[PDB]
Amino acid sequence: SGFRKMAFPSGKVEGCMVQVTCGTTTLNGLWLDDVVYCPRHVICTSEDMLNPNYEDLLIRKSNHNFLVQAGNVQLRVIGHSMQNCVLKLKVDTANPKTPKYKFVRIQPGQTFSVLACYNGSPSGVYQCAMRPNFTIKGSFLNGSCGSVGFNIDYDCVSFCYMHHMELPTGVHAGTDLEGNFYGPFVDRQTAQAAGTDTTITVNVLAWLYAAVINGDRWFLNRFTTTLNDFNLVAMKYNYEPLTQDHVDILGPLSAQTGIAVLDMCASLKELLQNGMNGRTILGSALLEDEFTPFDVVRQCSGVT
Amino acid sequence: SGFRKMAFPSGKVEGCMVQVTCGTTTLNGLWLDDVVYCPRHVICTSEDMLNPNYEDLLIRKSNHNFLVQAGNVQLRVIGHSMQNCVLKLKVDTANPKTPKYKFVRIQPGQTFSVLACYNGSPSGVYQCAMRPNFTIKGSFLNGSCGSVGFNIDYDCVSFCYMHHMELPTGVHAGTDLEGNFYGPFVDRQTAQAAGTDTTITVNVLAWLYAAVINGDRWFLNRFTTTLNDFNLVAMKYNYEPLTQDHVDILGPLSAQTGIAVLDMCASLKELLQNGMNGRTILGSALLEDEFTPFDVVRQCSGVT
Ligand SMILES: Cc1ccncc1NC(=O)CC1CC2(CC2)C1
Ligand SMILES: Cc1ccncc1NC(=O)CC1CC2(CC2)C1
Repeated sequence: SGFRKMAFPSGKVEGCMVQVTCGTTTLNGLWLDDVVYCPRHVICTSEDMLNPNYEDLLIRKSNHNFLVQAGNVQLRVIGHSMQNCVLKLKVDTANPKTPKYKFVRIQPGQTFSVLACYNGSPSGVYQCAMRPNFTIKGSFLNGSCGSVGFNIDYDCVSFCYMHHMELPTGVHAGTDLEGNFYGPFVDRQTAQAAGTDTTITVNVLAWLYAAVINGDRWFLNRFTTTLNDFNLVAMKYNYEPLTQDHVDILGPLSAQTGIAVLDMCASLKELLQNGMNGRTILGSALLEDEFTPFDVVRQCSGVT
Repeated sequence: SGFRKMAFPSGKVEGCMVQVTCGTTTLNGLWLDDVVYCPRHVICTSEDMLNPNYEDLLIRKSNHNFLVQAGNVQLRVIGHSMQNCVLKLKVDTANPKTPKYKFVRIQPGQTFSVLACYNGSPSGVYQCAMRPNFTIKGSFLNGSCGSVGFNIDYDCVSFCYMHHMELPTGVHAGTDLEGNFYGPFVDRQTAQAAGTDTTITVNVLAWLYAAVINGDRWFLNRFTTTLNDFNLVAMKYNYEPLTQDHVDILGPLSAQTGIAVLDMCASLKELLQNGMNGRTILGSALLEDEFTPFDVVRQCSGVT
């Protein structure tokens, strides 16, 4: 009973968090095996920020300029390299707390947990969705750069995001663990357009199924729709078009509840057209799109 | 930038989670030092559930009937005692991962993080508020009993909640770590009334301050109110009466934003009376009461 915006347990990720300082800037690094991953903007200074020449800035840096501290102990840096927008600092000690891990590039609409950190120390954990426009609506302050996003399949941690930047609009931008930015963003202090965002339709439908599973069913109606009719409504309301692939991923929830995917789409159509009429669904007065169908199945079945 | 329902990092609590089996029932236990804490209903069977005689049920149990497993290794139980609604199983090994900890009994309206577990394994973490009526609106399934709620001050974990039960209404009830239920609840399979719940006024005000700090200010008006006028509105809308103690706790947020507490109360008064008019505050279409003024200060300043 109950449905919460649940994050993965952050323990395996806390054991990887380190502090990285270069010059006067301190941020977070991720220590996996004998490598420390961090945003390359750690090598910048305030004059360099509007358009840094990272190649030139890194050339003036030697292994001993990168101060990496894992809690109270200092790590010895024996190599440094820039891969896209990340720095990889080779250290002489493999992290004893390295969990089984993978680097993955998530798709827009997928969810993940963020372990927000400052000075290499964890402050909190929350569940995020990578927006269709490749931004995240996180909670990050100066010093949070290098905080990571991840998913956990039993004992394996799939790292998918590293935080780099806060856009002038207050939304966040970052990279995969190979330093490739999600979206069109560049690591510069420049105004950058995030694309038009949309609501993650498949996730809203998954959350409507979660609502039915947990007793909230007032929104179920006597109607049905087609993918084409629904997609006309989705276009008008800035929702992602629903495809047969999305319908297929909703199969387990459709089977559990006995509510056909197109019947659920018709409920969503009526909610989009008429609103909630002052009512709530799973304690929310808006349509929630931060739960994937996989998240709903996992939470609704207690996968550990 | 940004404001999220952030939970504490669960690492220190994951290292304490164990599985406890007695007879055919398996649930979660909390291993701190050489003691394993778990709900006493682990000793029950389906016939006993409508009104268990815990004293009699425990008498038929010996140390060897309590199977405690910490991951893959089995713990040796050398003592057992019932303290209120919890069982304390003395084990021969002190938990090497025991963090600095305290047992605390939280007040209604206070928040905490829950590490949901099944079979001694963590599945997820979320931030909760203890409702004014002493229930929690969690996400728990069969097997989650023994999952705990906590807060973290730097390196010290204050355990405040242990999950015991799901009421017929889908809301949750549990105890402090001395086995005292929060609320009038008893550990029996009986329909139990939770009191009339109210909205945590001080927390909504704290969240309105967080909204202003993060750029959402459309709700700020040209009005002010008094504690008495505001409390008349709070009574009508099932909000907790605001006291000078609540106003005092809002002092830091009032000082940061320069918005007097009574001016913020007037904004809340207008939102209660007129609604949101289809608008949102920090991505919510309802008034959020799960952030204390302490949570807002912590998140808004990046305390680790
Ligand atoms: C201030 C803040 C808040 C939240 N997250 C991140 C930040 N930090 C930044 O965005 C500054 C970085 C971006 C850069 C040009 C390469 C320097
Ligand atoms: C089924 C479930 C779901 C979520 N949380 C908890 C549960 N479990 C229970 O409430 C069963 C317990 C309560 C008892 C009388 C003493 C047996």
